[PDB]
Amino acid sequence: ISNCVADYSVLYNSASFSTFKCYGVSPTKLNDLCFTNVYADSFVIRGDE
Amino acid sequence: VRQIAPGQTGKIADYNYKLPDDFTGCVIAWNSNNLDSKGNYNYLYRL
Repeated sequence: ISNCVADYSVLYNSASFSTFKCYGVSPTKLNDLCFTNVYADSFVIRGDE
Repeated sequence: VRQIAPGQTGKIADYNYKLPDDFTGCVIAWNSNNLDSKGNYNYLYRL
């Protein structure tokens, strides 16, 4: 992901999701920062895993 | 049910019901599908 305007609040407010955990950052601050070397991983696993 | 906690995002916690950070008290939950089912359209929330 590169050279763009990201609006994470749509993602975390409009919850289609069951897990949303951020790690070295808080979800509230994500619309205030700028980012470097953004990447997205994606796969499918079992529910217990 | 995740969002009823101190310091948490979502839009239950952001648009509907917000706990403070210095919260003293308890939070109790239990599922109620036998009493809250059919097609039930009597439970609104804000978007």
